Amino acid sequence: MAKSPELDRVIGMIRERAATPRKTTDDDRRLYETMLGSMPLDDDIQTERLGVNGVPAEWIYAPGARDDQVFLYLHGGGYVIGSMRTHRVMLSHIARAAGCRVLGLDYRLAPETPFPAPVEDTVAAYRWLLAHGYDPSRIALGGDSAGGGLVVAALVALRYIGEPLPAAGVCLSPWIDMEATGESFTTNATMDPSVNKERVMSIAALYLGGKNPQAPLASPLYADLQGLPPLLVQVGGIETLLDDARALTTRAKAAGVDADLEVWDDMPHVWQHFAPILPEGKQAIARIGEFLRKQIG
Repeated sequence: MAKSPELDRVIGMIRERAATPRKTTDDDRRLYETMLGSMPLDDDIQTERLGVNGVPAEWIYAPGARDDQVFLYLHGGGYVIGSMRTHRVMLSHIARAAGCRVLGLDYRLAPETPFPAPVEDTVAAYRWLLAHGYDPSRIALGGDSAGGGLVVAALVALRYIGEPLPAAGVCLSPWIDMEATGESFTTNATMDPSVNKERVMSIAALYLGGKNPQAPLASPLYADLQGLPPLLVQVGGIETLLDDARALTTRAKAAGVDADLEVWDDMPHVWQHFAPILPEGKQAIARIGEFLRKQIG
């Protein structure tokens, strides 16, 4: 929607998906995979499927990776869609930029398994890393949209159950409010080509399975954020989720957490997916990589 042939092309891919007629949950899952499926994994990327405390997962790393540094990654999709199939290319770029390993979780999705399953899964996976000799100071959690919010909820959960906390969290267009009350849901409604308030609320109802929409672990907008490690938050200027990112950063700082927010003008929801064809994607990922090298490197 802004000018730049590369951005034009990305917006086109996003608008095509948003306008493609769908019926079933699995249709929605496949359509997300389709949008992101024209951008292949680099030949030199290593991947490995494995279970981590029962959670299906995937190591993703580039040559020269530090096998003792781990970015534990939680994909977006409203807790209903998404997988390593949609996210592995982006994670491979992050891995190469940070020089670390990415552990991506194919965590449990709704409606099959509702809230708080993904929080449980993140905890199990983190516990798996600790049990396998990985150092808390060399682990960071990352996620986008639902995953961004999950990063926060999981960090809170870990503190609440006394686990030694990771070095850092990365939140890409985090969704932290099940009720979509942020003002940007109104102001950015015609600007955002992929996320809207009606979509978010319907998905929230699927995830919640009848549980309280303001539960702190589903909506960390309401969670106790004391004690969390440094956060990097990125979000696009045209996003309806813009005020979620701002609220998170404000609530974090108020709780004493070192949080830094970057608002990237003209960027759509999780534009980092399109790094292979989008300069701003590469730049934002380079910035994630710097932050990770600082915190776990």
